[PDB]
Amino acid sequence: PNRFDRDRLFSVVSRGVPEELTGLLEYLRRTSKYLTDSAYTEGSTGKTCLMKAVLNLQDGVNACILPLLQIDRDSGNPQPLVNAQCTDEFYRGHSALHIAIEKRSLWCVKLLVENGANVHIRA
Repeated sequence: PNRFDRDRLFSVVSRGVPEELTGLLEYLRRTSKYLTDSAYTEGSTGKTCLMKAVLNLQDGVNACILPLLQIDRDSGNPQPLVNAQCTDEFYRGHSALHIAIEKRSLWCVKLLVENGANVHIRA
């Protein structure tokens, strides 16, 4: 079950159970891959798993938000998903903090900004 795909993680963060996230650490190091490079993001737009978790909050809460960032932090690229933005012409520059604000979620904004989220990234 170490092997992971785009749609699997998309569904996992959609459901909102954090226990199923376990196992990503081994896979992210067996292939020497990072969550931003080519791991889990839609090719058409550039939309990543974090936003997929943030586009659906069950009554304004998602447990899966809590671990995943340090899942990036321990073994991630210099960009901590704040500089990872969609490459869709209609939707360029729109980062996860923008979803967090527009979803009217103050907690997500708190977590992102205290986890190193640049604010000068114009969408």
